[PDB]
Amino acid sequence: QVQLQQPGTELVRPGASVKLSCKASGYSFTSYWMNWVKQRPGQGLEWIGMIHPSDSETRLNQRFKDKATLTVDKSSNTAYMQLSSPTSEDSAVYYCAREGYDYDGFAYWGQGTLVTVSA
Amino acid sequence: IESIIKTATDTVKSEINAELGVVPSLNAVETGATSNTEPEEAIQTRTVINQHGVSETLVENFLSRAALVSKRSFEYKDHTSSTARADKNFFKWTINTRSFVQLRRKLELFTYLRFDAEITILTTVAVNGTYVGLPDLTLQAMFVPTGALTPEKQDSFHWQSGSNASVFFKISDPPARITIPFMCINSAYSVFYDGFAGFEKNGLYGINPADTIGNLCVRIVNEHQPVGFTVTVRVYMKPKHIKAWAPRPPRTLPYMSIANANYKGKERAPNALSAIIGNRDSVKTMPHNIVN
Amino acid sequence: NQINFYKDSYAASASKQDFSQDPSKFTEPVVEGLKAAPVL
Amino acid sequence: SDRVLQLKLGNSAIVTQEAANYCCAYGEWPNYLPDHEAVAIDKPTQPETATDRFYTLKSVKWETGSTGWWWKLPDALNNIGMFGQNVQHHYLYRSGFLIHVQCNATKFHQGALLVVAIPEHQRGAHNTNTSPGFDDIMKGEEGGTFNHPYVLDDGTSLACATIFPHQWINLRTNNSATIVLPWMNAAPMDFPLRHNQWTLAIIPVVPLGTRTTSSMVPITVSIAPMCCEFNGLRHAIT
Amino acid sequence: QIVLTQSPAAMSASPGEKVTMTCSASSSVIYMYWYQQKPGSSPRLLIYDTSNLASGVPVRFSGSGSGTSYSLTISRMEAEDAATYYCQQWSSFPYTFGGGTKLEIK
Amino acid sequence: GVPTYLLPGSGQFLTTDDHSSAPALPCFNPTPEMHIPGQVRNMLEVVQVESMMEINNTESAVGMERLKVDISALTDVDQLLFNIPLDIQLDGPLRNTLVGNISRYYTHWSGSLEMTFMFCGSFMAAGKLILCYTPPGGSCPTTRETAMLGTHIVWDFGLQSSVTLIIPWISGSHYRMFNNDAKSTNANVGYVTCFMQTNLIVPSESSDTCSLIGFIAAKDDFSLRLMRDSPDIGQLDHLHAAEAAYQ
Repeated sequence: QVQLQQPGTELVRPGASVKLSCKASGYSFTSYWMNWVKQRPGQGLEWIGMIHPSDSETRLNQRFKDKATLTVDKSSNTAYMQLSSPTSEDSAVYYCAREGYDYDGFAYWGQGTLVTVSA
Repeated sequence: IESIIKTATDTVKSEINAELGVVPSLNAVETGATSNTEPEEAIQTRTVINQHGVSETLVENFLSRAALVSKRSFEYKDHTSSTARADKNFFKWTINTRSFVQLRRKLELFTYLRFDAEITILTTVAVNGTYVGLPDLTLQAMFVPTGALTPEKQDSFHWQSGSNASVFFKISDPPARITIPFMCINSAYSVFYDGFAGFEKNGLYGINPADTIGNLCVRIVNEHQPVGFTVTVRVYMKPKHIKAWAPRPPRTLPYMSIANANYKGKERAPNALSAIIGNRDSVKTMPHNIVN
Repeated sequence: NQINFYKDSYAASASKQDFSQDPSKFTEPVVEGLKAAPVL
Repeated sequence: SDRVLQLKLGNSAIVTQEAANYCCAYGEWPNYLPDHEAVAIDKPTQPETATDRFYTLKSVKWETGSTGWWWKLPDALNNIGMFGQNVQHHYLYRSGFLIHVQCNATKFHQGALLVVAIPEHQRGAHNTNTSPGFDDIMKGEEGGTFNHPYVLDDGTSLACATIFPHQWINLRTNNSATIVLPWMNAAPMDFPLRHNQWTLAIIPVVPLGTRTTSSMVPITVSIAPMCCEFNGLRHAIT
Repeated sequence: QIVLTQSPAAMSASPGEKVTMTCSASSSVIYMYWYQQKPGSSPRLLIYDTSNLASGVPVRFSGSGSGTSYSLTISRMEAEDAATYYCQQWSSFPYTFGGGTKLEIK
Repeated sequence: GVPTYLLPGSGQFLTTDDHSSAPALPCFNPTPEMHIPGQVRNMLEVVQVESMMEINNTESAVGMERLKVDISALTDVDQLLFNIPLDIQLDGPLRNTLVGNISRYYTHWSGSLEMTFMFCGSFMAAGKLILCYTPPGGSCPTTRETAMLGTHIVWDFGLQSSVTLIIPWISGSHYRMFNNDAKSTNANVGYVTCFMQTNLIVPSESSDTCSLIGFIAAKDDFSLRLMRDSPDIGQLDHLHAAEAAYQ
């Protein structure tokens, strides 16, 4: 029933501002977290951080905390993801995922977006 | 000053006093000390001999009661069919006080504790679905220190227990009771441990070895019966010989996990995150106010 | 009354007989004791 | 008489002209480890005046929307001075602490600070089952900030936080609060890097406000170790 | 940052054979989680709390292990099951993932 | 041997029984005792430490806004500020205090109580307050001339910031009960009302809204009896990771 709608490929620039959203449906947008994960080609997944839409409380990984900031919107039910200084390392596939209804560990995932950094 | 107080303090009568420079009702909370104002000084009292005893609030009397630390049910049958996630007539429990909140919140009123663990195992058997009867089974409880090698099978040769302490008891017999001493490598237990156990930075927060009593391995010694039963083992622990240090604030919000102190809070007051006490209309409103 | 025939001393029954209190450490944790008198 | 106070230990000294009867935790005063409580056989080192002195931390701004600040000890001091060097070269330590917090404002400002030292403060996390991480708990010298100071982040009650050693800074009554902490631990000595015996909290119970022209109000904390000892001399792990 | 070692990094198995993986942790975690990511699709949760199976997960999948060692077990392999596999820890921040396991049908 | 016979109650397990049991580890030597600060031998030591009452419990108050009571200048004389229900063992403001949490483990309680208010306003703020205590049997007084007929104290702001209001022990019985009827003659402790004696006067530069902090402790005549379970905590389900201990 739940559907997380994520945009497609977005070309960026070396040091522009990346704007990435995530959509939510079929559940209360303020009742759970939103988790962002990156995928490099032929590489393992890494967890960027979370944000809680209720009070707009975020908790980020120690490494990506400085390179990323998160934003939520309760009205449009759309969570935002922003990155700073795109470089060759920032090219990856980003997923927005959330906890299971009683289960842990990201049972609901997103469709992913492919970030292409070019200069 | 330390003193022996067996009863509540007596009240002395006071007269009318108006004196300059003496203000018994004024205090300073900024000092952190509690107000020392006496009832004799605030208003006019009478001589009272207070015979009420203080003995029932003693930390020995307070903390020492039998509370349920663990309750664990499992099937008793031939397990050659059921998968590995089910219990195979044995179960291993790491001994902790954090599983049930009545004993947990009560032991978390103090920072450090030194006590002896008096353990009691109570077992109840049932019959899975026609009725036959309740058999009399002999159960083994072997005390395995933390990190040692625990049995992997009901019939494994680990249960011989030439060194590890074991106890045998029957369903019909009274509940088995042993006294576990104070085994902490330190002078007391740490109810709350701020830090990590390991020298690497990957350790667990608040999880402290030497505060774990150990593993408790329980099996049904009798071989499996032609009909599947269901056995439920309840373990009760009563502290004794208790010493307590550094009292703490009582926990308000409900518990979430046994591994950490993480809090959530209910959806609304009482015991909500933002409101611990339930809400009234206004500060001038008295909910129970008498009306005649 | 108590009865303990066990050898180890920790096997004994709970000892409830200690009535000693020191409320002054929690209630009056100051270096200068308060007078029953303006403190400041 | 209890208003003015001077603290001279080491080569540093602090005077305060508004103070209330500095708090001595549990009536206990710091002292060296006696011979009957000593587990380690090696001769301990006692730097005395070297490591016992006030180390001033970085001031934090106090602003209306402030949720409070916390510092964990010894962890706040592990990078600072010759005390920070003995921590790195030595396996074990034992010491007491002397806390002094400075906050001043004009007679036209109102506010209150609960300055409390929480023994063995285990922090939680809001609306998750995951234990806090290493960098979440260990902030070094900067120190952290309460997410929910109402529950003290551990799920307990702030109302009952007075059971711990504490004072107040009431901008009307006094400009400083002093707390003297002995060695609290179950073990006689301890490994400096992983374990923190005390957590110093400064909580805005009553918020700041005034109708005078707005100004910056710092909150300064000067922490002095006392009766330090160190064991297990080796290379610096840092 | 607990480092999760997923071993072996690769394996080959025939349909119907039993495949077994091991996720090693640099410390002691509590529960272990497991994922499948198809060739070019999004990941999916299979085993949570090292016991239960999520939705759409056949009974062929299984998991066990405790302490610092956790393992995944598939009773009967199928040709459609070839994909990457990951292991997650819920115990401490940040959430860390395994190295990945790639496998094909010979 | 010795002829004996069993008595009713043989073989039972009573949770509160006091008996010696078989030591599991023979010849075990516990770790030596080390002096640790702040030993609590008796729980009445804890309840004697003043702790913050939450008076402001209401809607439109989130988090720490609930621990202070805003006082403002008034254009009318003889006004009411706030009232405190005095039942410790109900859900009222006293619930979350040290004296309130320890007392909810016990059925009966006795002894005097004390409240302390610390005025947090600016040094230039002046005012006089009256802290009234009305024994039970009446309705909560809404006026000062009705409230001053009971135990009270008149407080003037100054160097000392804190006034202590003793609540004396007044009862026909030695104890009171927790029982969930609030209006029972064996339970209701009466009321506490606070009025403006004169007024709160502040200069135009100082903040016009000033706050009070309610504290409550227990005296050394305080007593508790007949321990029970605490309703303040409970669980409908197994906690997280509790199943992992069986792995």
